[PDB]
Amino acid sequence: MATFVELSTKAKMPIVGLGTWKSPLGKVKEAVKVAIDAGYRHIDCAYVYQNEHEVGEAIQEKIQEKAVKREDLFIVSKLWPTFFERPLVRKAFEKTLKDLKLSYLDVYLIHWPQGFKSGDDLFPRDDKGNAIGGKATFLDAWEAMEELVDEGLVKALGVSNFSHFQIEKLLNKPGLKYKPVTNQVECHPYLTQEKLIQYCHSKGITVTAYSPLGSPDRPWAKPEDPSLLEDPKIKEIAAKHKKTAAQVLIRFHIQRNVIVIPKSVTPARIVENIQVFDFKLSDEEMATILSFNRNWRACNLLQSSHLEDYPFNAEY
Ligand SMILES: NC(=O)c1ccc[n+]([C@@H]2O[C@H](COP(=O)([O-])OP(=O)(O)OC[C@H]3O[C@@H](n4cnc5c(N)ncnc54)[C@H](OP(=O)(O)O)[C@@H]3O)[C@@H](O)[C@H]2O)c1
Ligand SMILES: O=C(O)COc1cc(Cl)ccc1C(=O)NCc1ccc(Br)cc1F
Repeated sequence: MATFVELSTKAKMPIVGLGTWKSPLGKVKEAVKVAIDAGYRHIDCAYVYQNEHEVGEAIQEKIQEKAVKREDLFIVSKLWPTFFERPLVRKAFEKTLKDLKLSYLDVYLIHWPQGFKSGDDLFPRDDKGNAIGGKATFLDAWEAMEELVDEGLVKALGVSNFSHFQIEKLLNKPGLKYKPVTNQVECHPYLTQEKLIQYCHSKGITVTAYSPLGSPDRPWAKPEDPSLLEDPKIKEIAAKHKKTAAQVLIRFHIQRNVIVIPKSVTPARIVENIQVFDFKLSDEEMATILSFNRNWRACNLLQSSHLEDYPFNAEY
């Protein structure tokens, strides 16, 4: 059972959540059930993962079996950037909500700040694989999502993969109704996001750390990529506490008051990943881990660098 980070809406976001990207059908259902049994209440989902219907089945089971109540679950999903045009925001959301079998979402995120060609081709690309842009912007999408909050279909809005420039663009938009409660970004010891975390916290925006384990299974992974789990310096700190490298990697975020969403479909690892509240990384250990910062992204999305609101060009 996790502690919480309080949002600006006063809602309580569990500090450890279950990731579901690449969780296969036929395993994600059992994964969600095992997580809930283990005390997970926060589940991180997305339209683009195309598995929300099976996550929904699992949540529903556990609710109808009285394992958990809905008010105690914290469900997050994301709007894919082929759906920034106003009517499409609603249709995509309704599909997400229907798949999850829920009456509301706790948080709804803009998945990426750059708009892609609108429609149900989720990855419009040219011959060379480069993303094809759409003219609708994240501010267009935001306007549409604010309706969902008005209607109570979504308790809070948030963003993902935003730089501080794009968050400023959002916060400084004349006539804003709702503020983002979180910015979900890649974060781990090779990409410590010190500047972006400092910025977000100063604006009352929490940070959710994705790929906390280095996303070691990701398709675009080349052999020369750094491995956090196998990192001797990470393993050293784990050994000190008789814990795993993964437990250290997760606890690292908890101690910066950053929400973290490790993905697994393996019951043993699902349980392991939330056994992070019976030990404490020392100030020196935290300092050591921070020093590992390489500004290395596992998720670069370079195929879209040519579009307007590419977030990773800026320093933070
Ligand atoms: N907003 C975005 O753009 C975005 C981008 C990426 C991810 N996310 C979210 O963040 C979540 C986490 O990121 P991620 O899935 O990219 O990678 P991650 O959580 O860093 O790593 C997941 C991988 O690590 C393995 N693993 C899990 N626990 C382990 C443990 N204790 N020991 C060893 N290996 C372990 C998993 O294997 P098994 O699953 O086979 O156990 C899986 O292959 C995603 O599922 C998704 O919900 C969001
Ligand atoms: O958000 C995540 O969890 C990781 O991101 C993805 C997830 C899924 Cl299920 C699928 C794809 C991505 C993902 O980010 N894929 C890379 C990619 C390639 C081409 C184009 Br036009 C866009 C694009 F984002």
